Amino acid sequence: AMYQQYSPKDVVCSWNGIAIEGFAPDSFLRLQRTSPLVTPVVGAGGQVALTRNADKTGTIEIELMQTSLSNQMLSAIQAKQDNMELEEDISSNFVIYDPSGSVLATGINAWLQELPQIELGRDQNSKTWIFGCEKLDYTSTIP
Amino acid sequence: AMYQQYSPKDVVCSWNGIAIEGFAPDSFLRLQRTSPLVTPVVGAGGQVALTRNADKTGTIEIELMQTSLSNQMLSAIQAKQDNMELEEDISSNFVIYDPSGSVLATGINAWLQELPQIELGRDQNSKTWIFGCEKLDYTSTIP
Amino acid sequence: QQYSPKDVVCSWNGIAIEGFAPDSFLRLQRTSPLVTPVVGAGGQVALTRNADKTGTIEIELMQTSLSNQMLSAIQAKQDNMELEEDISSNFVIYDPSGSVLATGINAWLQELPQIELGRDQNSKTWIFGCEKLDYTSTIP
Amino acid sequence: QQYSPKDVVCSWNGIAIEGFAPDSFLRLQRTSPLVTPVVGAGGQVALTRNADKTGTIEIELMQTSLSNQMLSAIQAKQDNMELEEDISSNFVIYDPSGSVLATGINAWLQELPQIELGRDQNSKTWIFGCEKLDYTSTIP
Amino acid sequence: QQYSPKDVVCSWNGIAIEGFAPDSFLRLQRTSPLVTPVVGAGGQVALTRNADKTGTIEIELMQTSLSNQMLSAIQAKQDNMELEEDISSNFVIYDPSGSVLATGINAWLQELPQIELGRDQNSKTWIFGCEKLDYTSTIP
Amino acid sequence: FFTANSDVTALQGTELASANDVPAQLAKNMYTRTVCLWHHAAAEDYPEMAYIAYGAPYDAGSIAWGNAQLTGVAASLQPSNQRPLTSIQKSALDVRHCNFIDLDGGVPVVRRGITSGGEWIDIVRGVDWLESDLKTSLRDLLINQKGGKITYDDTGITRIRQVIETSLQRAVNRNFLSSYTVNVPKASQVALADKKARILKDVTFAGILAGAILDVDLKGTVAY
Amino acid sequence: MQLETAELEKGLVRTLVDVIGHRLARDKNNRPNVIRAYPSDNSNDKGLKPDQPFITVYCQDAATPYGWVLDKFVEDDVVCYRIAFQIPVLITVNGKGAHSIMLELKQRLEMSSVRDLILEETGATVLDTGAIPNDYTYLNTDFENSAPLVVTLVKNSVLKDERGSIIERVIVDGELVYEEGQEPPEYTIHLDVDSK
Amino acid sequence: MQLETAELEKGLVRTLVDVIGHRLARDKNNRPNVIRAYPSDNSNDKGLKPDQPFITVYCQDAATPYGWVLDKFVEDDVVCYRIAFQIPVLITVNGKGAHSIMLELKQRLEMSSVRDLILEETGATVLDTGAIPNDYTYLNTDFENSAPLVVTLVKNSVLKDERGSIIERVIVDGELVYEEGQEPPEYTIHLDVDSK
Repeated sequence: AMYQQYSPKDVVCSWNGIAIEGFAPDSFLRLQRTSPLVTPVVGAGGQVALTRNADKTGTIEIELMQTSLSNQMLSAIQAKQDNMELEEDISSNFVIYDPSGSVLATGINAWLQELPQIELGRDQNSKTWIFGCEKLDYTSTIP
Repeated sequence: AMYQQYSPKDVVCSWNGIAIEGFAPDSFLRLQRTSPLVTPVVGAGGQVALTRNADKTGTIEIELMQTSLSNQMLSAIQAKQDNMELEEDISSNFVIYDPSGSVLATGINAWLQELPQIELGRDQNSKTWIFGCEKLDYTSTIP
Repeated sequence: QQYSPKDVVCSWNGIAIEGFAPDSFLRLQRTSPLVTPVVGAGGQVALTRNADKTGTIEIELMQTSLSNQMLSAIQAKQDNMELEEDISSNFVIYDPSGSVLATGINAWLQELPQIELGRDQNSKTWIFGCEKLDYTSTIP
Repeated sequence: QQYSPKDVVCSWNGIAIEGFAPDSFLRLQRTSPLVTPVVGAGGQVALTRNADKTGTIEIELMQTSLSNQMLSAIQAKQDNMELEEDISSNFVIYDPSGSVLATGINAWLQELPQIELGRDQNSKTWIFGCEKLDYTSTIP
Repeated sequence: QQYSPKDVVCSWNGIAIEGFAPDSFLRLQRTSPLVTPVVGAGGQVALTRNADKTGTIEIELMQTSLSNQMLSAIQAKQDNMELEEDISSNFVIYDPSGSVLATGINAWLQELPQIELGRDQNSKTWIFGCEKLDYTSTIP
Repeated sequence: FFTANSDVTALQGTELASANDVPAQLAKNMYTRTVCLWHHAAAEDYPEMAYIAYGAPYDAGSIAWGNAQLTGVAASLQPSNQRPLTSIQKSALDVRHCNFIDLDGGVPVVRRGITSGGEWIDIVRGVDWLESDLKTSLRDLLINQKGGKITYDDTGITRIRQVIETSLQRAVNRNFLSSYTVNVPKASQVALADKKARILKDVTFAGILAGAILDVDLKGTVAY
Repeated sequence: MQLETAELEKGLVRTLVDVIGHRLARDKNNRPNVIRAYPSDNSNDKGLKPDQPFITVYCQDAATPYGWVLDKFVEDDVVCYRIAFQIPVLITVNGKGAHSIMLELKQRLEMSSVRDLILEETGATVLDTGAIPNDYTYLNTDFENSAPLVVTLVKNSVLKDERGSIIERVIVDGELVYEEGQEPPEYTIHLDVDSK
Repeated sequence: MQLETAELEKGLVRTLVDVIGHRLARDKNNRPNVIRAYPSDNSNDKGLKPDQPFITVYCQDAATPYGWVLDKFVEDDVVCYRIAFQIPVLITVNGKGAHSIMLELKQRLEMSSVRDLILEETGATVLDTGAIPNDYTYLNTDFENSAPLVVTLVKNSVLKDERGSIIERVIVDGELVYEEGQEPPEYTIHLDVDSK
């Protein structure tokens, strides 16, 4: 038996109501929790106790092409959010759709964190955007 | 559909009224904000709060050819500014023109920061100049 | 019908191209394979379906063929245009025998021909790129 | 019996394939070797049995062979299907002389053929992958 | 008109060059391609228009051709000049049949010829660079 | 042809056969190139010109005309009591293929944006732009003679295929279409009567529209 | 211009009279002795061997190593074709000192001039020129010195296709559909474009 | 369509009468002189040499460089085979100005037209066309000018296998076993599938 095939063409990301398109040639998405699930502590006598970290935040990094049109939409949205008052909400769920089931996680109350470094040369350099999330859930189909 | 094409030939930079020309073979321009937009803080119980950094400065690095004539103009301008009194202004907007829309940012009240390291050998070594800016704006055409 | 080299017609940018070299006057090739298999340490196999579908089209003409002037003139015009205007055009190839069932969706001129001036008349190679090298079929 | 090139039959996806090129119209090859020996500084030897058993199948056809249309049509259909549905099918080769005793367990089309339009009719090369290239034997 | 190897004329630095080798006595080639495509993971395509337009010009002459002395003498003079003075000059090629429509804007001598003294008279290869290898056309 | 209407009789009835107001007559004749907007103030004012400016600034075929927001144009109101039109009255306009300024939760919007023939505006506008681009490209060959005149063998017909295909691909780039096909007659099968008339027939194509979304339907449940 | 070897031979013969006529013998009309090979007239008459030294011109064959068709274009409503040809020709000198005359003929065909006169008469360009052997054939009594040479030429020929025609009107039909095979099409576009 | 050189030669002969018939001589019936090589009738009668200029058509051989079998299919219940063939043909002009006529014949076989008429008559496509020499053969009394040419053709031939048959019913049997060679099988599956 062989597992399901992976197709980059059928991956769609969305955030704040817009669709993010124009993935870079390679490594166009990354997901990562901040802290580990458990932090063991070992005494001098060899006994062991387990700490269960409550931190569950995460970071989602997405890398787009140099001239992708989605770079303009993100810039406009970020410009809008700089003038909003502190009592208005700026976070929205980050949704990834992937029929191959290779990506398991989704972002709850994600926010834009860093702007992309801009570089120019003979070739084209990808632009990296970084987002945070209050809880980076991991989900899967029931075994 | 395919995005707009990138042409290095049609990129023009200007600062202090002079035009900077003679880009190096590769990686001739870089832009970067100093601090990230948001700095999340997580408590022991998993609750999350967001800090919004007010720092918006940046750095613009431009790399020119070894014998480019623009190296002389920058040296002359820098020599002029060393003798000016502290109450005279030394900052000017850094303007990048790019019809392909790959560069989104511009420098507000930019100043010269570092001189280029000079190296010689069998081949030609590029010279790197570094500028600061009070605010590295990000702008785009309305989606 | 059956293949014959005198029926092949190539059209790009609205013009027709003739004066092909005696042999090997056309070539087509995709850039990447359809599928890239991955094999784990345990022998299991999973498949990756590449989204890449670009390709290259190489066409050879005689040194004195009139089509050389047309392509050089077209290339010269595109060097004096702003980035707003487009340069792509469908590259259409027709062959009654059905030996070459393909067409370039958005084809752009890529490389200028190399020139050699040996004893006898030589050939010139023009290379075009395309966004999607389609392989069609004559059967439903 | 004895080998003759007119008895080889290849079948994939339920269709039959004919119009083979005059020579070198079929090739088989495993990806990895059966065993990878390791030699230490002292001359001792230990063996690693690779779990990899995939392979490649290359088949050449004439440019105007009707089988080219069938494969192009099959490939076109698979580009408009969801990932849930499968694309693999056993590649079966029959030869009465027993020269080629092999079959691809789960074979998938991998690469499209290169096209050349020289003086005379040329060939088209189709490449298939397989999850397990089995080498069978006619002797218990 | 039609191509003939007896009509090609090359001129550089004000002098004329003759005594070409029997075959392959001239070659032209750009350094970089016109366009470098980039394909993302999703299959989208964007084009980069290279600003590079330099080129190389290779010319072969007989070992005893008088033009060899002229080029050596020109090269020797340029070794005893200050950097203020220039060394570039347009390289102009004329051909009535229009097979080679190109010219080097600012051409500089780049490499000295290799020398071999086998049985029969051999050839000498001179290589020139240029700032802009222009490809002209005879059609508006 | 953009026009407004303020006849109160258009708000009554739901059978197109019985209706006799101006919008009803337009829908009866299946006029696909006429757009009618119902608005009480359409007697001395001209709200239509506002609707034209909504989509005119942008390129053809890549814009949906429904759900449009107009600045300064009030919602359609009943002349009798200045109340927004009820659901019954809106349905009366629907069977007449007449637009109106519906109300969201406090935001007026021209909802459907369909012509009197039942065809979406962006379909009509896109077809006209495509039919003008094709004419310009072909006239470059027939009249301007780029690359010389066209011969009546397979060489000339392939050139006609290339120009037509290029224009259709331009439509796909705008997201107006999603695919297409082109068919041309073989040069060895065209009757030798057309060859003397210098006329080429039997050139056809087909396209697949992209589509868009304007409405949504949703259902859900809540439980412990 | 059409390619006909009968005219190429005549042009070469006329050119050689001026180019190398001073070294040859002369007939009763004072014309240098240059002739076409296998002379004959009225379908059975046979020419006599001229007085030495003289020259003979004979076209060997014609080939198309440069593809099959060079250009296809429309010049007037009639369609046209252009084809590239190559024609090797054989020139021989018979007499005494044939090699000494062939050498000078070689050294003149390579000049910037002469190559212009050849193109003025025949409308063809000289492409190559082979080596010259030094032959002796016994005949009867005495040997005869001879010196053949091969000069290849290149020419373009144009012909008129009187069966061709041009397209001056196009009629186009189209349809649009949400889904493939939608029997009643959503929209139909009909177009007609005239040359005028 | 079946491949028969006897028909290819006839089709070429009929086509040439219209293509190049205006340059040739004509017989008592006003027909241009084009004939097949080695004329004969009634197994011993021999044809006479026509009046010049004339043309001769002779098929050299036939080969299958493109594999051995191209297609195998079922058209009606009878099985069918398709095979690709290549046929070089030799056309010669005899008379005066043979080269001048062969050149024009070459320049017409390359047109978009003419190649359609050849396919209309013979149902074959022109693949290549070789060079034209300029030959002279002494015969008796006077030399004869000749100009041969080789035109290669390509055609597909189909034949009917009257001994073949098709499968319209299949009977299948199977077994299942926990271990290899389990003499009493765990389960047996019997299946039968008809075409109808």
